[PDB]
Amino acid sequence: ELNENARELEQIKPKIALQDKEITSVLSNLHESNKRYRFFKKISEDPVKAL
Amino acid sequence: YSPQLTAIIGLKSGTSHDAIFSIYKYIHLNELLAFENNRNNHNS
Amino acid sequence: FLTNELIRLQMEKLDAKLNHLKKLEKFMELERKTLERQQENLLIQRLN
Amino acid sequence: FLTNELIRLQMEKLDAKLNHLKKLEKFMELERKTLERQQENLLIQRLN
Amino acid sequence: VKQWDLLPEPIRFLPNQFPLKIHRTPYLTSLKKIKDEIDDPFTKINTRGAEDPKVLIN
Amino acid sequence: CLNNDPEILKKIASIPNLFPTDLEIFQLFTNPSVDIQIINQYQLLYNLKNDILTNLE
Amino acid sequence: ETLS
Amino acid sequence: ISSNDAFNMLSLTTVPCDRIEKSRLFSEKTIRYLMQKQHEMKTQKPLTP
Amino acid sequence: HSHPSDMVIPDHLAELIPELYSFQQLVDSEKRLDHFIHLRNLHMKRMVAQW
Repeated sequence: ELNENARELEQIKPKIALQDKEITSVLSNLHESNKRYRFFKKISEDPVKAL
Repeated sequence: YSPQLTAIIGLKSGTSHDAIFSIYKYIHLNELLAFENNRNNHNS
Repeated sequence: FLTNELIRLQMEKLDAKLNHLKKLEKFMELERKTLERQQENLLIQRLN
Repeated sequence: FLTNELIRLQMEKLDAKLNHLKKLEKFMELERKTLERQQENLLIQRLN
Repeated sequence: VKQWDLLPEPIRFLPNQFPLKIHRTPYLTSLKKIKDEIDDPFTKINTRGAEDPKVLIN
Repeated sequence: CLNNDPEILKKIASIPNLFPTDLEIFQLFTNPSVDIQIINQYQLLYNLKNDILTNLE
Repeated sequence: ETLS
Repeated sequence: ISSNDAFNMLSLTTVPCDRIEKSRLFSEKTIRYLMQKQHEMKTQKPLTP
Repeated sequence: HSHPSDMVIPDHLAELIPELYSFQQLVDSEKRLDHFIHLRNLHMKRMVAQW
């Protein structure tokens, strides 16, 4: 049973690695779009000082 | 087991492990402990 | 939009381990059987 | 709203499973200790 | 007679320095804040020492 | 000193793998490449386990 | 009592 | 570079503010996942001595 | 080369999008799961060594 459980863990791990890669990618995209949001908000709230 | 053993432990037959474990429990129970001196001597 | 994507990915990740819990739940049945066997032995030795 | 509901239900299922499994483990541990003590007691009684 | 000390009174007996809040920011959060403040378009990370005296003291 | 939870001995005896077993102590005693000071610590812990189990009964 |  | 790109999108695009549509909040993957999980949660021993 | 600070949701994104709060909770729950599984592995090994 120990060997069987080890086998099933080793089978389940790769999908988890792939999903972690995707999670980090999405987090970086979220950071970039937050940058853009802050930019556009600053410009719209006080345009002359922002420019 | 030999009659000198089954007298100490109420068991006719067992593996070597059982006899060793029970003998060690016996010498520890009577505080004969790494030198040990008794009933095991005169029996065995 | 991106936040919803993140949440979906994380739930998908949790589902796999929640499924993997069941085998570890079966080893418990193994241990239970072994305990009952040791109890058999203790009972019979007490009767002896 | 569906997303919030699903997240809540998922966390509830997870903690319920963990609590059940931990209760099982504690039961088995106390039982092992009791069996060990009982067998040592019988051995000592036989020797004495 | 004149009286003065060699050093000024510590830093916490000054009437301006009275505790209102403890800043217990963890290490990972501090690193995230450092990354966020350097990666800003309107970043003041290179003001220079001759353009701001507070930057010079720091 | 607090007198809040009476079932403290049972809860302590139920913590999994918090104490060594009998045969592990036995293997320690028969293995000659060990120090006396570690033997003493394991012996103290084993006596504590036995006392808890007795007070439970 | 022989046990004890 | 990124600030250049953002301001270029803002000022150098000849699209009225009305003709800009809204994008989706849920990709079809998450929609499928949510429906599947709703189904599976719609389908869903006291320590014997 | 991935940095341990990539996973931090700073403080203000989480009050602009409340769901990010819940996201963090999910992450933490996952941690619990992992540790539990880890313990189980250890436990099983010990039992085998006993038997």
